[PDB]
Amino acid sequence: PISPIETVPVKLKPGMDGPKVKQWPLTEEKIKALVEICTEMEKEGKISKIGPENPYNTPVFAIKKKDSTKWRKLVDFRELNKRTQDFWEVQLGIPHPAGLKKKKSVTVLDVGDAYFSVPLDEDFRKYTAFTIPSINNETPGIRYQYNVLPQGWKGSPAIFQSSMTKILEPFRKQNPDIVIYQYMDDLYVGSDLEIGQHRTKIEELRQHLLRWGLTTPDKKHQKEPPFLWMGYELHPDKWTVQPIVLPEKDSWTVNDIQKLVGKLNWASQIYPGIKVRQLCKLLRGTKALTEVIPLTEEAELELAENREILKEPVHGVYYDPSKDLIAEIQKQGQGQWTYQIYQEPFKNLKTGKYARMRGAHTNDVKQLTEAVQKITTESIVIWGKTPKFKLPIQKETWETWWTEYWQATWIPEWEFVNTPPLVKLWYQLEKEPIVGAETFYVDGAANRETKLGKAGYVTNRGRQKVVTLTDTTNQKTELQAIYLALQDSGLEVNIVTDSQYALGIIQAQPDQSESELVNQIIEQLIKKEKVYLAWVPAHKGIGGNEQVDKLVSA
Amino acid sequence: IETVPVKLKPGMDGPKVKQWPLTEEKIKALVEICTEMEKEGKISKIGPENPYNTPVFAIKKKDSTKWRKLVDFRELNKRTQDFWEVQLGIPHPAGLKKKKSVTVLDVGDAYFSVPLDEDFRKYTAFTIPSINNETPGIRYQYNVLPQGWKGSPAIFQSSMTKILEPFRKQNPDIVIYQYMDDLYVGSDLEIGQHRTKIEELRQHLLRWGLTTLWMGYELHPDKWTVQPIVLPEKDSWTVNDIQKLVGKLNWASQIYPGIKVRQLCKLLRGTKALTEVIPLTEEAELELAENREILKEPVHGVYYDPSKDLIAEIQKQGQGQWTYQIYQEPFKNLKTGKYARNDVKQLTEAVQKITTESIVIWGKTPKFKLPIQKETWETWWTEYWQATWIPEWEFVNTPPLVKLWYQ
Ligand SMILES: [C][C]N1C2=C([C]=C([C][C]OC3=[C][C]=N([O])C4=[C][C]=[C][C]=C34)[C]=N2)C(=O)N([C])C2=C1N=[C][C]=[C]2
Ligand SMILES: OC[C@H]1O[C@@](CO)(O[C@H]2O[C@H](CO)[C@@H](O)[C@H](O)[C@H]2O)[C@@H](O)[C@@H]1O
Repeated sequence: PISPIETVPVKLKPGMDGPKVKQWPLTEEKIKALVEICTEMEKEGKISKIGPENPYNTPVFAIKKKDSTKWRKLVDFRELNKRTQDFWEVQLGIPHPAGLKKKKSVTVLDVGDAYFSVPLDEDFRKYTAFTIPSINNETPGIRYQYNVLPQGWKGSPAIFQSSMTKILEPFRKQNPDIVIYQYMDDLYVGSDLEIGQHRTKIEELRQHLLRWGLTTPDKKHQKEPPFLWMGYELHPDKWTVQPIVLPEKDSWTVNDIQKLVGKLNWASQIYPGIKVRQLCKLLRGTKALTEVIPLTEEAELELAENREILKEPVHGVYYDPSKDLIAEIQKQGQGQWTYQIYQEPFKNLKTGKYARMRGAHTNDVKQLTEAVQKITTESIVIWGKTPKFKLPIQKETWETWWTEYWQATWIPEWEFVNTPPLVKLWYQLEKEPIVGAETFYVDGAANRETKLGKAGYVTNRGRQKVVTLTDTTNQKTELQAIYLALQDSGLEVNIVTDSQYALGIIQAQPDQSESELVNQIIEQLIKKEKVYLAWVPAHKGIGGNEQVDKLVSA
Repeated sequence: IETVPVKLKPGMDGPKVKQWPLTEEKIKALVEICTEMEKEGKISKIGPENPYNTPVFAIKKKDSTKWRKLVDFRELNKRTQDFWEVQLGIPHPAGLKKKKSVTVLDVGDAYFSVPLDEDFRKYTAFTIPSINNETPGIRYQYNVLPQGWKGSPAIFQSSMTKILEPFRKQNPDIVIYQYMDDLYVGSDLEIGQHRTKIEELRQHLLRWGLTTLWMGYELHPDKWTVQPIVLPEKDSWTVNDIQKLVGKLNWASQIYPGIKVRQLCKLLRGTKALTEVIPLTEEAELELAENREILKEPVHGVYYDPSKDLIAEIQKQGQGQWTYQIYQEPFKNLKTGKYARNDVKQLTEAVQKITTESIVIWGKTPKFKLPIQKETWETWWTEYWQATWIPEWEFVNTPPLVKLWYQ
């Protein structure tokens, strides 16, 4: 059937006209298969023969998908697609199982020949004209145009979905308690009705759909639980990801590792503690997809931790709007974080993980905040509300950090939960210069041409050293100069620099970094008892800064 | 009742901005609001054949419990700038910033009475999303001038003139300026008299169907004294303090012509301890005094360039205090100020207060450089936002030094 629903007016992009691609001569058998297929479609109203006045055309092709016996018509809409207007996106996002409300019953109904059951805007049909060439293209071909949404055309997914929405509207208003999810040509229907009135309401839905041109399977061919969808396995009281099998291999190739990481990332949605950092490291660099990558000991350890997590099957539960949402986060180690979301203590709706930004100076408090933010965004998408957090950081630690930091940071309602390792700041800088401590005036210059550089200092106690660096940058030399001051100073020290860049990194109390230099400086800062860092204007001949800028420039 | 032709003018395409996820309570509020507007004919449900989209949010009205729809037309505004700025531009009165009191009145309701050019409606498309993406999402477009689009005041301009005509001629010295969906009314009257004139103005508007914290209802512009860069006044000065002073004066010497620091550089000779006390020579105590005088005055040489973008930088100072600067040419301050009371809430408030002053002074909103993480701002700004407009914003990392200079 062809639904009676009003058509969606369609147009080509402005300034463009319909496609006019020449039809390539086809073999006799393909021509025969096409004529047979088109005659069947013509009798059902899908296509109509057109006269020679229609100047448009799109290539047609016939394919026997396999060493099978069925021929399939394949229309090449690439040209028409480039000329067709843009459409609004079908879906803004995909539903997550953790956000689905519990139902007593859920049923799946698939629409048969979905696209062919929807009408195409009359004013646009002419542009879909195609031609079945005669043998050896000696005589005029047989011309046709579509009356329904063509397979492969750019507007079909969108027009079909909006058609399905308008068709369901009436039934929704009359049954505000029934839940209907549209997924391509599938319909998932759930309700809180008893198995008896449910099967009844369903039949009523099918009846309503049929009145609009959409056929569906009867209670005999309706699939049974669990439902496989978007890679999930959905059961009546719980959900999980489809069976995940970890490859058992002797030699791992780039291709095998990418597939492994992909499966682990997908599993991490409900299996707590999945790690991929060490596995992703192996994929760093450029390497042939068929190249064998030997596993480092860290990757071996991480792969074994994962196999262990994936040995005993775990599941997630559905959402209950009357209960609250709780999210817990745990530091797992080197920039890795893991979280679980639940309503009833330990019955996870879903889990997840968060990895620290690469190539950036940071500390545990910043990473936690980032993780909280990531979870907050996801919660709003999934449940439309922010959860209450349970974090591994003391209220005082957090308060000390946010009141001092120059950036605005805010965390929704949370409680401290003692689950080591705890988040803490490993050192803090003084707010005032220290008395009885040596003041180091540091500086670093680097000839941009030779790449040569020097880093040194001068103190109020007469000390002064100057080292030489090779293939360094002005930025790196300012950093080295600070590192030399820390290495040669006592437990307490005042450091004056003219490098705003260095001040910036250090004031943020970084605890982690990929830059060996910054990491060395951090190691020293933790050992100190008191460190006060000040900034002075570059070349203003300021006492101290000037007396050291000499020994460094020359 | 007579649509005004609108054109993006060949070159630019309509807006295709993605809709942001919203909490359940805001979605429900938007659905109720949009269902009413549809019945009333202000907007119409649209199909997939409209490829355009503009984000929509729900904020709380001047009231406390009344939800309001806020459409982010920042893209469409930029793409139709030739229309609202060049073709139907609304003049900004320089006299507004000089008045003793300025009151802000919402007049957005008026626009819903004027039909929008049928060929421009598609560009006003917006989407109400659903929780967990369980249903497609409700799409609509406008049939009347929408709030948030700079084209609306531009087109309603001639009607606004007629409406305010008798009030203006009766009160020649009151300045009335329209910016987006708000009206700015300034006078030098005594506060009681000023408030009485406003009530009368609301009555004029009522006859044409207009039921009209950081304080954006009653402003006192001729009292917006700039936040100077301040130089400490100590009994004793440590090396550290002088260095801080040199740093601050050095930064100010790039903005204010005449700033001198040679006398102080003298005090810092050699390699001394940060805590050492250094006696202030009268030759430098003089320089100090002279710099204080230049700093409490307007910046000489800096003027507003109508063709340039306004920039606003904001620094978190701590203890609920925030400093800000507005400029076009980096660090060439047209205005500096401060705002004092959570962190996100305080920032949104400072941003609304700064945008308002900007609208009063120059008749345009500045582009903000915000000291916060992109997602944190995006997730929370609407929880406290109360204005009907939305400025351009960027997310940046504050240079530790700048915060120190404007402390
Ligand atoms: C109808 C919307 N639908 C949905 C499902 C499951 C539950 C949670 C309850 O799950 C149940 C409950 C009872 N049953 O008898 C079930 C039988 C099979 C699968 C789930 C079942 C609630 N809603 C579901 O299966 N699918 C594919 C789904 C949905 N909505 C959006 C995306 C996917
Ligand atoms: O928050 C910035 C973010 O918002 C989007 C739309 O969601 O852009 C809006 O804000 C920008 C900055 O003010 C404007 O330039 C833009 O026109 C406006 O739509 C995203 O594009 C942007 O990343």
